[PDB]
Amino acid sequence: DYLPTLRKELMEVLSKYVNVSLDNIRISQEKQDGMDVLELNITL
Amino acid sequence: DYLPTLRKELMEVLSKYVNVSLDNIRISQEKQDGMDVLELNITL
Repeated sequence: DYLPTLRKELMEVLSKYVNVSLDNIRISQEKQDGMDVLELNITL
Repeated sequence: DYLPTLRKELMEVLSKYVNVSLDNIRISQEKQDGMDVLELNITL
């Protein structure tokens, strides 16, 4: 419930850093074994 | 020259958000066509 908002926050941070828009950012989690991995992709 | 430091900044942001350490964060860019893609991976 809190992670979704942290992911949105990360989009803001990226938008400000490399001057991309929200549409140029992809964030998603995937299950890796017994743990999860958060993955971000930014088009530059 | 400035991007490396933004990437380090992103590590800080992630460390604070999902309470992971720097060793649990991987950030790297790859060339996609005529553009570049910034990719982040966080172990949760």
